[PDB]
Amino acid sequence: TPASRYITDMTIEELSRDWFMLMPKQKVEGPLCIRIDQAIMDKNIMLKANFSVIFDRLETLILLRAFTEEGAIVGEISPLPSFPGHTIEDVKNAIGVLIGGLEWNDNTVRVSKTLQRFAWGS
Repeated sequence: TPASRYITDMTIEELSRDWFMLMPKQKVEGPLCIRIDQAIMDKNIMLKANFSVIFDRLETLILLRAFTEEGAIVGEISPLPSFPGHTIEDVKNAIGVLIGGLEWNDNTVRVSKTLQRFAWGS
């Protein structure tokens, strides 16, 4: 995978930073794993992701995480390794579930320019 097909919204530090859930919820959407801290409310959030793009659209997700304006990780979608792989639809489902959960607790979720461009496109 080249750098003309590799989007890194997240720094190395961001990708690997440990984060804890006061009120943990976890879900599975396809071969994907979803995490929100249910303790978070009333914040602006931004979903950022690292992933590879082919034929103008997301191919493989490495990691997505939810960031408060303050710079804190309040959620995550992550790939489980399995034989099917995982599809752009899995990812797009996962994102809707993340977003749904975040807003349910009165947060406002935005998605990165690149996730708009390649996955959350319409």
